[PDB]
Formats: sequence, structure tokens, C-alpha cells
Amino acid sequence: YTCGPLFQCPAGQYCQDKDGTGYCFK
Repeated sequence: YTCGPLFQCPAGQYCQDKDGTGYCFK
């Protein structure tokens, strides 16, 4: 899923959207 409606990474970390997928990056 995408970022926003669902959980998200903590301060300092950023998520990555890939064809609907979501990967947590430092």
C-alpha cells in the first residue's frame, strides 16, 4: 500500500512507494 492512510516510519525515516508497495528507509 501507499503512505498516508496506513502506518508510517518514525521521525527521521522515510517510506518508498513502488507500484503500490511501501518500503521503510532510514
